[PDB]
Amino acid sequence: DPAALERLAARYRRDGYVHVPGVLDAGEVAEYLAEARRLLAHEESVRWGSGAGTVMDYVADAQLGSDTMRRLATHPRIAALAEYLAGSPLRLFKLEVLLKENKEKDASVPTAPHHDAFAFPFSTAGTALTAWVALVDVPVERGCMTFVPGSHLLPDPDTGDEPWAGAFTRPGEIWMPRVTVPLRAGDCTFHHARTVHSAGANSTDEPRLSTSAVYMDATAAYRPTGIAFLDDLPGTGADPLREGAPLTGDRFPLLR
Ligand SMILES: COC(=O)[C@@H]1c2cc3c(c(O)c2[C@@H](O[C@H]2C[C@H](O)[C@@H](O)[C@H](C)O2)C[C@]1(C)O)C(=O)c1c(O)cc2c(c1C3=O)O[C@H]1C[C@H](N(C)C)[C@H](O)[C@]2(C)O1
Ligand SMILES: O=C(O)CCC(=O)C(=O)O
Ligand SMILES: [Fe+3]
Repeated sequence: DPAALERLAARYRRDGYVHVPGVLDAGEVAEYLAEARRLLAHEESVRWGSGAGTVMDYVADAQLGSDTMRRLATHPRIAALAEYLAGSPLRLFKLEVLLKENKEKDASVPTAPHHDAFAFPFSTAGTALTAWVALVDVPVERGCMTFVPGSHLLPDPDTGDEPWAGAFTRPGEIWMPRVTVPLRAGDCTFHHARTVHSAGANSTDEPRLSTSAVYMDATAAYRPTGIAFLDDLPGTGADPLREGAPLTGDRFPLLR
């Protein structure tokens, strides 16, 4: 439906995020859920966290080891929506499998507000787009996301040491309204790289399971952030990548 798709993009451009219900059907939810759980149970995951507690555990570049996650990353529906919203052809940069859950010694904590854009090591970072796919039901108390509508239109934050920093530092910004978006299993959000967003702690006893996939302009090139763990891209060859090197081929596949 063209009109519907144009209305969706209109919302995207105004707010910097959009909620799309039922982008996966129930069988797809169960497939991708099963694999997400398999990967978190058997592959190596990264802890994002601190002495305050775990923000999440995640499987980095989950699409390189799992053909199933690669199909979720390049899912035709998600991909057609992404390109229509971004307005130009795209490539996958990465997909991560995300987990917030409470453990005995380690209570889930919120994902603090942040600005993803310049934490992405590519030339078109400022216009990147993220698809966050719910694989279980994510009501507010399970740690759904909150967005600041229109925040993608603000001047970028003053360049700190942290490329993801500077949410709620622009003039007037703290006075902007904030939108909390619970999601059902198989819904996704798309959000712009400059859109400020957060997520709650998971205060329930059922894990929050989702994937987050970053999409970039089809012509993007490597741009180091300065942070080693963001800049060190696996499956890109023996040697470190050089600034301005194209991100092409099967490693960074065309969505189309
Ligand atoms: C120097 O920062 C750190 O060592 C920690 C840390 C780490 C991150 C981030 C951090 O804020 C922090 C640090 O950030 C704050 C967190 C707390 O509010 C406070 O306890 C602490 C002093 O400072 C903590 C720590 C141990 O130093 C991120 O914010 C971050 C991010 O916003 C986005 C990403 C981030 C991060 C962080 O990794 O990493 C990857 C994976 C993500 N996935 C799972 C959605 C994203 O793709 C992405 C772009 O890349
Ligand atoms: O899932 C979360 O808690 C945060 C996700 C996020 O910051 C992102 O996907 O850009
Ligand atoms: Fe983010």
